[PDB]
Amino acid sequence: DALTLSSAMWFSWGVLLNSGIGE
Repeated sequence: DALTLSSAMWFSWGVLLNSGIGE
C-alpha cells in the first residue's frame, strides 16, 4: 500500500536529482 506508494514517490524525485546533475 503506502509503502510501495511512498518509496515510489521517493524514487521518482531521486531520479530528478541525478537526472539534473547527470542530464
